[PDB]
Amino acid sequence: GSVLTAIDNDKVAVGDKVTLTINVDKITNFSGYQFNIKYNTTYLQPWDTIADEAYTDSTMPDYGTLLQGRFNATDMSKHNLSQGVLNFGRLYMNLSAYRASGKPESTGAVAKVTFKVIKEIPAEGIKLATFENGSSMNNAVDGTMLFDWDGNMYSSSAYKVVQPGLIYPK
Repeated sequence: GSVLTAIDNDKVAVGDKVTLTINVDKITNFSGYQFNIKYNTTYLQPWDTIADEAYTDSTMPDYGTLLQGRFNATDMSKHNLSQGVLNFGRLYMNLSAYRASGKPESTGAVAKVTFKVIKEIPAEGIKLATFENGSSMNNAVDGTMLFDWDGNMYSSSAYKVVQPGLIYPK
């Protein structure tokens, strides 16, 4: 399987918002994730679209469609925005209830992160973000940890992380 992303709009002007939607695909019996994501603080400012305010170091990103079942999901968000690092995750704690649902998740959106563009993007573009080890995430795969509903952690041989694409100036 894979972790992979989509960018809503490739071309941005200063003040525009651009959203990275983060998906998993073919992650068998998916029960939770943790991500460490780096972005360039010169150009981008993570933005809370519900509050309409910049993230602080505790702000949880927007949800996707997965991890929304009633199986006692728990969120973690503990960034270092000064260093352009987002670190967050979400998981089902009640795995027994999840297993009993007969509705294993494996593909779909898990989170979205919107950024406000704060400086003109160079003509050659910039990577919107990168998944990269950091944190205290042991055995991470390119800055990601994925779990299944038996509490197994997936290895680098089970999935790949497809790095986000570029954004460009209008």
